[PDB]
Amino acid sequence: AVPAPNQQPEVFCNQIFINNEWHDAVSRKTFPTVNPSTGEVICQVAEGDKEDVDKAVKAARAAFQLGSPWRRMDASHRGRLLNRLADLIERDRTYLAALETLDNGKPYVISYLVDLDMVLKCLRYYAGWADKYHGKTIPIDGDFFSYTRHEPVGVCGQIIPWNFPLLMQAWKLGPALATGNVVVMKVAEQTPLTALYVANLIKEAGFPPGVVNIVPGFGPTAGAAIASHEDVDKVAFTGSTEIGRVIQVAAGSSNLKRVTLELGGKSPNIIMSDADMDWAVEQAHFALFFNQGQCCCAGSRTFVQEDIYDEFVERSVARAKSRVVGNPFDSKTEQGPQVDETQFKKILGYINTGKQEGAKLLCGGGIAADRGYFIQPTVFGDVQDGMTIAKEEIFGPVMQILKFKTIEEVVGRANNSTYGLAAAVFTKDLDKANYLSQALQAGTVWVNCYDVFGAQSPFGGYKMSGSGRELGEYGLQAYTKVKTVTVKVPQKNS
Amino acid sequence: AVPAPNQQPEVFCNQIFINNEWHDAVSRKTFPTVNPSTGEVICQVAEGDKEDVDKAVKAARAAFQLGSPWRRMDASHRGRLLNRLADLIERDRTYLAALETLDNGKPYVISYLVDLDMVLKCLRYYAGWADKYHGKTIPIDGDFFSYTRHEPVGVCGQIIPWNFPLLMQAWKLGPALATGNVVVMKVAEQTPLTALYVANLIKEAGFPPGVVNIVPGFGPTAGAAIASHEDVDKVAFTGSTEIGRVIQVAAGSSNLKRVTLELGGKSPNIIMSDADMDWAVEQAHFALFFNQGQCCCAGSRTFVQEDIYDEFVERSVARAKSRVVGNPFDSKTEQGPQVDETQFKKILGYINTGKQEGAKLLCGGGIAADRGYFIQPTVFGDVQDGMTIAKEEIFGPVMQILKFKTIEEVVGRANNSTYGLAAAVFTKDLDKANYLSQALQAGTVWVNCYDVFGAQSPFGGYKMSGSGRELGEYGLQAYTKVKTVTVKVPQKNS
Amino acid sequence: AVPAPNQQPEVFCNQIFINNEWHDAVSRKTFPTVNPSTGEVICQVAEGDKEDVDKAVKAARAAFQLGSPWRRMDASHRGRLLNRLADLIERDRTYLAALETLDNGKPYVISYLVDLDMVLKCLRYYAGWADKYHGKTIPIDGDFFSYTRHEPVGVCGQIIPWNFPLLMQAWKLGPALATGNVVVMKVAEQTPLTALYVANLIKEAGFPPGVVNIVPGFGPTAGAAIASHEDVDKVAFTGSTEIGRVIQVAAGSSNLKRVTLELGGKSPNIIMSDADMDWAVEQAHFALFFNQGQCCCAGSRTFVQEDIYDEFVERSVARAKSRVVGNPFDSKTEQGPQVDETQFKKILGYINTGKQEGAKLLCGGGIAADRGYFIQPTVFGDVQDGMTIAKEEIFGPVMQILKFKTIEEVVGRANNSTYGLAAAVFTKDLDKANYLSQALQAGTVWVNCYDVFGAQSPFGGYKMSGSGRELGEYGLQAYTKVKTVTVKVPQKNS
Amino acid sequence: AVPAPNQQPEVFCNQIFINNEWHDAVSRKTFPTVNPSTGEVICQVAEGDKEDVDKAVKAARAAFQLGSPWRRMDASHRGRLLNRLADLIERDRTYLAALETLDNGKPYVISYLVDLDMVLKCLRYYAGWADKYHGKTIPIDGDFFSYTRHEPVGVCGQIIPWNFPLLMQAWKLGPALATGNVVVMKVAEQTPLTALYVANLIKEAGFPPGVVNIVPGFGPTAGAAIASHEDVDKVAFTGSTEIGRVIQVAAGSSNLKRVTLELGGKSPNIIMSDADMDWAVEQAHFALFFNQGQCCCAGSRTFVQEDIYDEFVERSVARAKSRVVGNPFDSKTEQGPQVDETQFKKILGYINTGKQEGAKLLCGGGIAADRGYFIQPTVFGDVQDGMTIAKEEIFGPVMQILKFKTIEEVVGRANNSTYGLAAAVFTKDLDKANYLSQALQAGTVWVNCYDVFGAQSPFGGYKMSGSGRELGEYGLQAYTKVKTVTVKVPQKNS
Ligand SMILES: NC(=O)c1ccc[n+]([C@@H]2O[C@H](COP(=O)([O-])OP(=O)(O)OC[C@H]3O[C@@H](n4cnc5c(N)ncnc54)[C@H](O)[C@@H]3O)[C@@H](O)[C@H]2O)c1
Ligand SMILES: Nc1ncnc2c1ncn2[C@@H]1O[C@H](COP(=O)(O)OP(=O)(O)O)[C@@H](O)[C@H]1O
Ligand code: NA
Repeated sequence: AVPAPNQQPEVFCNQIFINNEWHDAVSRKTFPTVNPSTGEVICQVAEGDKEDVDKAVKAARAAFQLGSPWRRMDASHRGRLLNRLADLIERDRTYLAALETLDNGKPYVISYLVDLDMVLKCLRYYAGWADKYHGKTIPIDGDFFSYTRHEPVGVCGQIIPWNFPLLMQAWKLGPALATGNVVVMKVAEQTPLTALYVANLIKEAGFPPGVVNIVPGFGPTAGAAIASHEDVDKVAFTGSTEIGRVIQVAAGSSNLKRVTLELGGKSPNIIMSDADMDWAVEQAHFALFFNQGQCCCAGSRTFVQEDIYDEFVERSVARAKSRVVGNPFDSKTEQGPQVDETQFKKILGYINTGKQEGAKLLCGGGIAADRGYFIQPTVFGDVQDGMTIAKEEIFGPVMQILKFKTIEEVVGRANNSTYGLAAAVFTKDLDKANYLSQALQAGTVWVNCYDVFGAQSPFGGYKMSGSGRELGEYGLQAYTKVKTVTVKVPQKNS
Repeated sequence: AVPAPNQQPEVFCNQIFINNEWHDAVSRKTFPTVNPSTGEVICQVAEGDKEDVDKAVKAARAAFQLGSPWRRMDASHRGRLLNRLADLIERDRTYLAALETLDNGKPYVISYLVDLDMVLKCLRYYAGWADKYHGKTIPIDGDFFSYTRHEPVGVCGQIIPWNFPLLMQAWKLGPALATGNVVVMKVAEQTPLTALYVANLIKEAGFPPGVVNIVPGFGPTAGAAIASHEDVDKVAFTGSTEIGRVIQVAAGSSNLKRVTLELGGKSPNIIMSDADMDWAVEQAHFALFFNQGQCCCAGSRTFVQEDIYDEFVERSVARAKSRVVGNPFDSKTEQGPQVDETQFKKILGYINTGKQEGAKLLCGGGIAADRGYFIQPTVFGDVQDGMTIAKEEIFGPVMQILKFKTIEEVVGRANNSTYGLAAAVFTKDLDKANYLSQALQAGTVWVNCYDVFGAQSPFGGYKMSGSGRELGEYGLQAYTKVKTVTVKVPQKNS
Repeated sequence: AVPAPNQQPEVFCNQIFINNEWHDAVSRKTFPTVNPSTGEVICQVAEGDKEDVDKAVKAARAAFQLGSPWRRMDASHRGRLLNRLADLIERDRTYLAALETLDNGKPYVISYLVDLDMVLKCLRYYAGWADKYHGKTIPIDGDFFSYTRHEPVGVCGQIIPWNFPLLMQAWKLGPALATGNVVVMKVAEQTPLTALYVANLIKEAGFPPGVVNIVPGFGPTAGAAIASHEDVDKVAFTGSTEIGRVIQVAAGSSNLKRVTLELGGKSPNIIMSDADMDWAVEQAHFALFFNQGQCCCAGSRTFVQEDIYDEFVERSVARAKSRVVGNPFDSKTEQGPQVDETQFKKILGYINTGKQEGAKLLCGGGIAADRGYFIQPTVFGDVQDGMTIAKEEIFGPVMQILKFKTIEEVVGRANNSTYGLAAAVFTKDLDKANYLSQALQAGTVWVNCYDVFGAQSPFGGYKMSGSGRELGEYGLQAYTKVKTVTVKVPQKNS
Repeated sequence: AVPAPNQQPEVFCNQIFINNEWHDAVSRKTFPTVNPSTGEVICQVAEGDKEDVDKAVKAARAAFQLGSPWRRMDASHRGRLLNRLADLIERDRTYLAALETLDNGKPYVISYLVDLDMVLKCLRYYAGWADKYHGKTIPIDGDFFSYTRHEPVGVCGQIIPWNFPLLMQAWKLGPALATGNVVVMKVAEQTPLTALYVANLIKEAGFPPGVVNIVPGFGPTAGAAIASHEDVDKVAFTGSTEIGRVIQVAAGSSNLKRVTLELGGKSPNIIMSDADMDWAVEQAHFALFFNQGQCCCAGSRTFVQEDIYDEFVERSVARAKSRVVGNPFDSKTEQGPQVDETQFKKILGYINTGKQEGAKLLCGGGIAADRGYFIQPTVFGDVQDGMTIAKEEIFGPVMQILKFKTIEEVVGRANNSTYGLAAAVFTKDLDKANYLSQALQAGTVWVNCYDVFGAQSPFGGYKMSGSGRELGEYGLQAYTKVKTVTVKVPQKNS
């Protein structure tokens, strides 16, 4: 039930978005954005830098001034605008899905049925929160009346990755806007197109000038300018652990702005012996291969109980070999190309590193096409905890299958990691599922499923996977300041 | 680890408690309270009636007047008082436990380790809620500041049963006092002693006069006087569905006061084929026989899958035969006498009715001693849905074991009842437990356990088992009035 | 900014709505509905009775069966449906507003700008709550995992009055539907039209058959049939205190169903001497006269401090005399006719009762036109607390102005009432506002404003003004059952 | 009602506290702690460093291990322990108050009546939260059961200042312990005594070894070691903005641990023309001079409306001159000495800087005694926003009085600051109070009062005054990790 795509969608937006107007970079420079499926340049995009970020923050701050349309606006109206934006996105669903595929490389079918669906649900869910995040009236001691107001944080800098251009944008705009904040967004240089188009819809939706500003550009330039800005009240980052540290330090060095980090992981997918074989195999495959493996919480560590190891591995390899790689606009395509050349090589490097360390290559392991950044679905057997491919996030179609004996054993092994973004357990036993879900040190533990995100459920990590949460009511906390007002009263009564 | 009990505790309180003072009934009348273990009169107790309830309500209302000590007192101080009450009760724990056994009949060991333990945990749990039940500040449209205050409901009438005199008292006083209400409590004529002694501890703890008033007496007299009183703002009742209807009608006929009912049930205990046999049998036994079967949520309908039916029944019968019946003060005693003669006969009648309808009597079925109201642990096999013993709450040590085939089948049969207080499921399968816990129409669904009450978890029923909840944060809603204050402000900003 | 109305809107729906189908009464009877502005019959409408209510409940019950489309539907989707209904109402906004005026009598402008605007905001508000009313995971003692599910209460009987036909409908449908209940609604015989038209839109919106059933008819027949029905789980009533008692008794006499009552009031509007005179006079006028005085929380007791009494009264009288009474479809019209002849006489009766008691008639006091049920804006001065016009709810354009000296005095006088729905205070002083908003025993206290309802702020009364609340998060509590599931786990850890 | 103090309290604890044991620093070094009233050394205290912090973190990590006594302990029991700690502190109340005064210098009367009272209230408040911080069950789309668990963050490093030794300790221990975290606390070198004694009480209360570890020592050594430790999950700091930046950078450079900062401020105290003169003067005086001005939210910028400026200044100067300075153990002493020599000089420097810049010295301005660090209550009039004493936090008994004309003016001037911890308004006007409380950019806005802290009300700052909040339910968020468990179920139903 998917409409025919325009395999060559036209690009209308490729500049810097500030105050609902399109501007060229102050430097006039532009950078190209590549179609990962062909390696060809799609178009030129304004290259924002420090001076462009400065103009954006200034517009954002002005839109956030006391008495401004955005600040005076009824909370319920913010919800109306979010719902309107959702409607416009649904109107241009087919176009956006195609553009997403063109710039990112993910299958159009998935782009339409998954990405945009979730974008719509995210925006619609948050529209509903706009006028429901209450403060409190507190029964403090003495003759006083005390209450709290949940005010917006202010100017929020949002730096998003390229794996889910639209979804990441929505996960950030949703809570930020619902709570009345203003945004300065820096989209990934590899996939700036869709987000820039949405900025056009944000204008058509009626959001006041300066409430949302998007600055396309490079990380060390535009991104760092945001993180170090003296007038940015908060910076939300989603990407590598490496850059996540840079952000945190730039924040402490500047104005002590709030910082939430959504880093990657080496998510353990534990398959117990009593698990439904058919389901576990299909889900473990999805768990890793989803979105060309370019998933922050990809199940890149598939722990399988010894009794079912051989059979599991056999089925997984068969499924991996049957995974159709090709043109993302083709309906049969299950896996498209990787985002860019840099990731293309980085992943080939990890594949090589895997063979070198003793991991048993069961299938794939090389380039899947001469044109574009396509990689064959790769699976490694008999992986060990000490191996590089079992410690570092590959972010590609490379599966690692480890073997284990006891449930107490797998707990320690799955937990022995610097990451803790997600985890999964497949079993039919009640006690085992409860034991594991509690023992596993991950922000999200799936039972007999994987990658089940609800706009309603919080998503974040433990340890070096980041701090703070996104989605659900918890996503609102990070975009809110608590002000307490305590008033002296004549005589307090219960 | 249980101290030696005074098998003949002295009684210090046996009058009406109003304004922290002991009074005789206006009529001067007194009624006897019996020791169910010997059938002997323990002592005389003031027989409160309408004129006494009138005095109590008057006292309560005065203590609730704006500006009074109780109304002005800091919420955190109410918590202090509840904690103080808990301390006093722990001080006299050994005494109270013995007095409880003397008047109620339950084993002293259970009285000490279970009842009083839960009373202490309940009072201490609620003590902590006293200053944490917040109102809200609401983001209403327009230039207004809107907020809510959670105010006490007022004079609360509390009519409690005899199965757990102390615990029932605590379950009512806890949320009511934490929220700042005043109480006029009517304790069961069969077990007024412990509650009256606690009233003395309430005065010792420092609660202002009139905050808690206890009127011992009969139901149709004192109880009905409370339910129909024009100045009682709320009545919480716990007992038979029969009287529960009288209470609700009395409330609609008077001042439209709030009403919460905690009626009995015919709670289904579903044992799946893959359940841990040893655990299931022990828990199913506990599920019904606990407190001489005098438990509102007793598992009086033990549904067992056909594959394990015969084995289950065998073990259950063995366990029932081994259940020690005798002097409640004896450490070996597992089951004491029933509360009184009326219940004694009522149970014997149901046992008789069971034989006559075709239910297979597997053990017991008659009187267990010539002195006291002791009944043999009875078990009925091959029970059918249409039988009386499978529809009406016996409230005695009489177990009903039914057989079933499919999971879809047992859902419908377990749900086919006018009651819906509790239910339980024993299984090792994840999907089965979740399917059942969701499909079962009961206020509380236990999985692989039974009678697991936390002072922190809500407890109430569906359908004709009552309305409203007790325990947990939900218990507070029933004792709170929501007042909304909407103020016009110069200019609203987020 | 109001579109031209069709002063003679066509009626498309005038039958009983069950299972998304239009049916005639089983009896085949019909009753006429009158246009209060002309006294002429608009059309004939199906006259539902017990038999029709029975059919409605059965349909509702079927739509609520486990596994049904409405029960399985994603919570987010129920919100989608409510938003769709809101869009349909907005589409037909001009028509509905005209039809509301035709049947009820309130000015078209008000119907368009106020009633319909509020209905859209109400449904859109609740659409957002659909997937955000979370249950809890409770940290109970022992090795257990305890949580709560907020389930729909079931089949909800909703009986609504005629003062605000559409808004009352929305206030009931919103929370009920967002929480997944099914409804059997009984609309007022004086104003059944708009609600029946909305049932058509409910069908067009996609709501499953039986989710919403409307049975137009009389109270003693259809209404009583719902209140006494054995299969209705909850009954929500809004109307006279007289009938509210009937409903509560009918509920306790039947199945112990849940009951929430939204009864009237004799709301105090207190004007302190330091209030802004211009604003207080305009607001007090609106507080009472709004909607032909046919408002449950009308400020029918305007208490004015002695120092500004003469001046206030003078301005109030002038404003009352200048209030334009006439054809509700005329833009200049501020006051339309009263709903029907019965109310017309009832008010004439109170006006006379006022004169007889000694209250000073300052203006109006008689019929305002020979056609329709128009009454002159009436104002009584120097009213006393003992007078009947100061104790009973007139529900008409009859203002009562009382004089007072101190703030301690007015508190006692404003509180001395069987009603406690709302109250207001006009003052510039912080301490006075806080003192009174705390002291006043009313479910809603407005400071320097009146009739400020937010779809997000709770609305209900104290004492004999009812139990339970509507609007805001609190409105969801009444349409929800709390199920507690407590699971045994291997070993609990924090 | 204050017991007679031991002006020379014994010191029982002066070492490093790890695993409920007292240890000397690994280096064996010790630093002296001075009595600011006499300048004499009280005693020697173990000088902890990196190696000591290492040992503390290890013990804390061990106590936090899955299956440990602290991890398995009932949430309600954590509350019992906190309540037992409070009891022990109350038992030793007079001793602790004396010790607090000896080491810090604040008046014994204040230490006893204010500090210790608040410590008890804080611990008792949080004891109540131990088992009431619920997770949620979320209505996610699809056939899934999704819920959240609120888990402890882990090993929390807590670095506290010297202005409120005991209170700051309780403010940190309360929420951290209530939520089941383990602590490694670094107390200020100027005031380590009281906290160390409390550690002894923590052992006596029954807290498992390793749950609380206190390491006295210097900042750049022990403090930095905690902030940069690889195994510390969270660091909460309270002190200078200067060090607060060091902490945040140390965290981003290490393990991306969570960071909450409680920095100082230059809190504006606005006195409107209509304020109660007597009350405003007394509160403004309290606002600034309290605790020798060593208060993070000291009202160091007293803005006064021009119409009442002269009278206000006059009264304030009179009140400052009558403030009794002297031996803190004397009942008549209102002001004790400053914490240490460094602060003593820093303050004198600001005083001098004040005179140099043109501020009008109205009283004091010099040393108040030859012995001890006493400074005279100083007041500066006609202060200007540009002046150093109007921008930098003095932290001493030095008041700045500024003049203003309009309410719109004062908001901008009050907001024009790097800080935003607190603020206050004195007015009798409702609209003014609401306008200001909303407009002021501060974490806490007081109306007609100052320094009103409730264990129940959140406390934190805006901008460079820090991030995160303390006290109230909000204090728990910082010490909790949210884990989401999403389980696949057979068929989801509402
Ligand atoms: N606002 C407050 O709550 C508050 C309280 C006390 C002091 N202060 C500020 O502190 C100023 C001067 O006193 P101070 O310098 O001793 O306070 P500070 O902020 O430096 O001291 C607070 C805590 O930080 C620790 N610390 C110091 N340097 C550290 C470092 N490099 N890394 C990690 N931890 C370190 C200290 O040992 C102490 O335990 C005061 O004038 C005021 O500005 C503020
Ligand atoms: N008619 C009544 N009106 C009010 N309360 C009653 C009435 N009858 C009994 N009660 C009270 O209800 C509580 C529980 O008793 P009930 O449910 O009637 O069990 P029983 O009467 O079989 O002992 C006791 O306080 C009892 O006195
Ligand atoms: Na200061």
